[PDB]
Amino acid sequence: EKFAFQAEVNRMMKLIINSLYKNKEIFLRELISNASDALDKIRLISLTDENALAGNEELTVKIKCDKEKNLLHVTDTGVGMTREELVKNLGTIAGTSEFLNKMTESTSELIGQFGVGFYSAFLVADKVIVTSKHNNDTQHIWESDSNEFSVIADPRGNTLGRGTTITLVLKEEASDYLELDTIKNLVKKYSQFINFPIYVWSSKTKTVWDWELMN
Repeated sequence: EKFAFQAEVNRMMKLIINSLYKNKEIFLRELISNASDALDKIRLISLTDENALAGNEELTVKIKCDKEKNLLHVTDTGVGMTREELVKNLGTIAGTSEFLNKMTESTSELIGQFGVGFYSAFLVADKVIVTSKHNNDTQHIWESDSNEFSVIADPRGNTLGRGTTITLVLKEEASDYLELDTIKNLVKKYSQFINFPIYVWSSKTKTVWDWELMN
């Protein structure tokens, strides 16, 4: 169940971390971008497969703060990941050498172009948890504090239907990203041109809670 990161992923985590410590908010842009690609992937698959969306029929991103547990959740109903793709897509790296040299020698935009911005989550988080349900597997949980990771079968079963939740246990100094209005604010900036509905779990007025559409 325990796994080691590949060597180049450890360097990438260090490069990403020590060049973007001044622009930490970019992690939420990269999580929204990753959510959108996964929605695109399942939508393409649904073009040729009648039952692609049966595990869950919406195509959304849902964002939820838990200030009392110190947690931020980003959930998409895209393609999701099998247990094997959790191990490989998150712990390894399939021209990577060229591109860790391109970053050592703005770095903000070209981590977007290689699709490795997932790792920016460690700028604001002490632990990262990925819960994922793919059509060809059971729900699994991937968990890491960057020093190792483990993949386990989710004992709660298939609660996602299909897709992925990223959970971040944020560092103490990142508690500003628990505040409901900063989250809504950053979600606007980084979702203006995403082609899927993106919601924040918010408050309105008696205080009531519901999904508030963002894009």
